[PDB]
Amino acid sequence: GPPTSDDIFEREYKYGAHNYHPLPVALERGKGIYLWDVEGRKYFDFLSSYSAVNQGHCHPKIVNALKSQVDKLTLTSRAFYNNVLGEYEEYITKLFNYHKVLPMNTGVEAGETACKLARKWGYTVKGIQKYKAKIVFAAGNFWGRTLSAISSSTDPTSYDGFGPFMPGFDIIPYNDLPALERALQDPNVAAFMVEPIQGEAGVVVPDPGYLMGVRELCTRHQVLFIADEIQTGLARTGRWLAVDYENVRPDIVLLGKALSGGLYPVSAVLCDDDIMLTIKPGEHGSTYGGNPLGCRVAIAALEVLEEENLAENADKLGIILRNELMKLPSDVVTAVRGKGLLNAIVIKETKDWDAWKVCLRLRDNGLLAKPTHGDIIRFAPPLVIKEDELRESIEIINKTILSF
Amino acid sequence: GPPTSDDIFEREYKYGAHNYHPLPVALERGKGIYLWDVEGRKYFDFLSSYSAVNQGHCHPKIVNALKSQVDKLTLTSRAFYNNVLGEYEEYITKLFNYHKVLPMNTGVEAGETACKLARKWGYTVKGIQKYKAKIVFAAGNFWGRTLSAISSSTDPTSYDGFGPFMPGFDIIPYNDLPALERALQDPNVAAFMVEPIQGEAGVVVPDPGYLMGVRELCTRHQVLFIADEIQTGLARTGRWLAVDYENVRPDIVLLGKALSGGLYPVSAVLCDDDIMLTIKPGEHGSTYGGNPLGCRVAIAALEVLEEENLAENADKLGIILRNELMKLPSDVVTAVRGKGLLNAIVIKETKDWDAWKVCLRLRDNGLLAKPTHGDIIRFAPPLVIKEDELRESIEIINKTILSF
Ligand SMILES: *C[C@H]1C[C@@H](C(=O)O)C=C1NCc1c(COP(=O)(O)O)cnc(C)c1O
Ligand SMILES: *C[C@H]1C[C@@H](C(=O)O)C=C1NCc1c(COP(=O)(O)O)cnc(C)c1O
Repeated sequence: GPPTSDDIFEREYKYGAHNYHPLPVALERGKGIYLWDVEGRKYFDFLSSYSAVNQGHCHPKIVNALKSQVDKLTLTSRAFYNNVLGEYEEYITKLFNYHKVLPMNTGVEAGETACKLARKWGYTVKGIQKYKAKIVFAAGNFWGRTLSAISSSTDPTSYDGFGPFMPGFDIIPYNDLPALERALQDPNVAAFMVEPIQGEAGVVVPDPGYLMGVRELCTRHQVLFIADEIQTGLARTGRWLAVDYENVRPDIVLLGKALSGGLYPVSAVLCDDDIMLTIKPGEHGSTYGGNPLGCRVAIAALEVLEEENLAENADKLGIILRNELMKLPSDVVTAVRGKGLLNAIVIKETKDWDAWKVCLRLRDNGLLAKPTHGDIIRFAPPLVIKEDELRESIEIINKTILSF
Repeated sequence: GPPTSDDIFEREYKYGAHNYHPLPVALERGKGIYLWDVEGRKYFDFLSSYSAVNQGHCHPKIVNALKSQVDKLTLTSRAFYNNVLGEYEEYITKLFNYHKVLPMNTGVEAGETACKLARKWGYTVKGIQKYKAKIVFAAGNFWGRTLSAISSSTDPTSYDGFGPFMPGFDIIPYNDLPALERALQDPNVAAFMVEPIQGEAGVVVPDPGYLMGVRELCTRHQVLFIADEIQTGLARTGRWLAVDYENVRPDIVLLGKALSGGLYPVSAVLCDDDIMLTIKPGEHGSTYGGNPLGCRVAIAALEVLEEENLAENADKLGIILRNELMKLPSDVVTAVRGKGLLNAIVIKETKDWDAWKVCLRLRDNGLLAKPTHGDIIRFAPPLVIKEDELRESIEIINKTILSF
């Protein structure tokens, strides 16, 4: 017979690096909102691969785009032109109303590109002396595992044992306008990079007016507002961008994950000419960035998001989901938070009972969620879920919670 | 009507970042060693997407692997297990005879991972004081475009205007054993990272015995030998790894590009347990790293390399290519160098005539190659090329070179 779940666990333990401690479940099939393991058990996916499958697993239109393009051409490198990249660039720039896009593959590559753009713009446009440019980040931020990304982190597990760290990165508290103003008193600050909702920190939603104030402060002090929407963008929070909830237009928008529906690593950096063109030919890029296969996939994924009106569905069903989650008793769940279909709950962890055990029992009851910090549980199903499926999942959550 | 080549160029110029200056050709289809542009013209590919299509464009076995897997499951994230990753891990670790592999997406991510492993091993195993660990690089190195990667570069196009730079990186001349011996006197050096052949520097081949001397010196001074085989590995130079020419075993091996045949961004970090297991769960990773689709693709790409004996073909045909190129007069071609099918020529660049014009005329005569700097032209066709096709393309190169 084929491998069992424990066979798969043991094989990975033997031949793979131990850089993850995943939830004990071995998936082999995904379709829409559902996942199946090698034993044939069916699960609601309430993580959505950290929003990479906002469109559901293996969405047939994105799958068809990939299958169609793979027989024609997949990679020429950027040493030559392919016929697909410009179509995708026009589509996405007109969709988000920026002059230009720079394509990359992973989220952390988009963040590194944004840091390089901010620095080059600080030196060549703002007039900062080389190399004194600073980039400000918010405590609790997460945007990857490169040495640069962990150099801006306040999480010891990310940076411990990996120094020395990148200079020129400053950290202020999240959701703190006065701290940002104080930080931006320094004319050598080139940019402020921030998530409109901090996902990895436990779905931390800042107060109303925070993004508006960030925009005002960055514009006043000639500082680039970099909005990291790699997790929050593309309809997950109920809008094309979480930033849309306050009509805020960042200087640089970072997109990823759902940009491909999970079929290909695609990320994007969006900004206007005065920022984008500070990087001259030969000064940045990557081998797979902007390849025709990923571009076909991304066009199809964006089209799925727009056609099926997934942002509106996420807004409505997230209202329903948060309202049902708040019905849970306050001595088992202390906080419910989120926007759209990016939500989390906080349990009052005991020494006996924590979020990992709750997620194990949810797994046993047919729903897959991931815990965080030992007391946070994220609930983020694909945006193609319907109300009846959502209510079945909600009753599963209720039964599992109050079954302890 | 469909876009012409000029339409494609202009659309990318309007909506895409200007971080590249590609050779003016607009490809829409590729198969094996050949590419087709939107006008229908046919070209020999003599770049192979920087060795990412060692197997040729759209190799049917890799295409079939991708198409078969995309119907089942493409991404769960590493919060759960997928059934494919362990199969790939066992396969690649047995193939290259290392204990473990850490999967990533891009080559620069593999390099960042190796730097983090080297630092973590230096602090927790070698005993280096935090945070004094150093990594030594060779001048001319290229391993990507992150802030860290450009901090080790000696190419001003890579780093100028993007600082401040990552501390703890030292640079010595390439192909220089006395310099490495001097550098490794510092007990704070944790690793030496080097390409067996410097590709982006213009196919710089070190002298015989260099790699044996590197291995010897790294062992003598308890320093990790990191071999970047992202461009040189996987049959391109005539061996599974370029380091096989001297039969030395690096402590860490970096693989990428051809690892997927150009169908998916897949990279890998190979090392034994005493290095790999310094990274604990939660300290490194990536969202698309080790996803099932990329793993199926990589298995098929490695199997293609093995079954079609592409290393032997590269070894046999590369010497034919180099011997023919050396027959060009020294008035035009001043140097020929390479290993296997990774080759380059140096032309006697005047102010009237340079590598760019040679490549434009090569394009006009049906062969695609791109220059680095003003005098280097790489010749690296896919490893599935046959001898008669190679001699036809050699005729093209001869006619083009001598037509000036
Ligand atoms: C992809 C996902 C996985 C979780 C996790 O591992 O906990 C975090 C996600 N992405 C991190 C992230 C990035 C970097 O994305 P990568 O594709 O992994 O490089 C960028 N920006 C934000 C806001 C992120 O959360
Ligand atoms: C892949 C490639 C194409 C050009 C270019 O894009 O400008 C140069 C490349 N070689 C990169 C390289 C890396 C980094 O790999 P990425 O996938 O681009 O991140 C690492 N190591 C070596 C030896 C490389 O040549």
